[PDB]
Amino acid sequence: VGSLNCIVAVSQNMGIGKNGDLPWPPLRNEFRYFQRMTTTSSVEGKQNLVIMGKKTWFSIPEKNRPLKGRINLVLSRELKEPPQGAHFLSRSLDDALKLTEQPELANKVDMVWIVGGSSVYKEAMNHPGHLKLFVTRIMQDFESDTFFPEIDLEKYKLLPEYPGVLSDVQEEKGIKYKFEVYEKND
Ligand SMILES: NC(=O)c1ccc[n+]([C@@H]2O[C@H](COP(=O)([O-])OP(=O)(O)OC[C@H]3O[C@@H](n4cnc5c(N)ncnc54)[C@H](OP(=O)(O)O)[C@@H]3O)[C@@H](O)[C@H]2O)c1
Ligand SMILES: N[C@H]1N[C@@H](N)[C@@H]2C[C@@H](CN3CC[C@H]4CCCCC43)CC[C@@H]2N1
Repeated sequence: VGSLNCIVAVSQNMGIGKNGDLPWPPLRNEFRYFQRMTTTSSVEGKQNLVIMGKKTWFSIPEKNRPLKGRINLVLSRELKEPPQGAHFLSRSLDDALKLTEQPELANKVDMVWIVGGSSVYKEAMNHPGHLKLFVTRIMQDFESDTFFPEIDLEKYKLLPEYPGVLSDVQEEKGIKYKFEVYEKND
């Protein structure tokens, strides 16, 4: 498997969700970026793996599940099989990664993107080795009930730039946001 990456949209107050949905009104271009990042594979004939916790899967509108063109893995210690529309179920993040290594997912998957939620991020983030964080900074405060964990800037470096990622402040529905890329190697 290729690169291990995390992707998240965060408010100023570090919020990522409120009552099973996003704290802000839907930003279509933000969603378009998330689609593009997570779906594009750096290698022909391969596909990306999207790993998400159970609540994340159920918060995605049904019309949008499973995330098309990607292998959809749901994490849960309570499900007996993958939910309707999902491809794989794992009981922990290491089994999800161990499975990428089964000759089955082997060489079909180039990259694996953690798309949420809190617990999954927190864990990927402390995971050892090379990891990139694609962070959309939502430049305002939004009442949230779920939060993104602290980024340790002694380990994660903000990159000056990245191919395919706009460096300019974006604006939509009068909300300003910016895209950032962080990298770690420990
Ligand atoms: N703004 C954004 O970028 C963004 C990104 C994603 C989600 N969201 C929002 O954030 C919220 C969902 O967040 P969340 O943190 O509550 O949910 P989550 O992490 O998606 O779901 C937590 C459930 O997932 C399973 N799980 C999670 N981590 C696991 C692990 N390491 N091993 C095994 N199972 C694990 C457990 O399922 P069992 O209990 O079944 O064991 C746990 O109850 C929703 O509001 C969603 O709308 C926002
Ligand atoms: N940058 C970025 N990081 C992500 N991981 C994102 C997860 C996406 C998952 N979706 C699509 C529609 C959703 C409704 C409610 C909750 C979650 C939902 C939403 C946009 C994301 N953007």
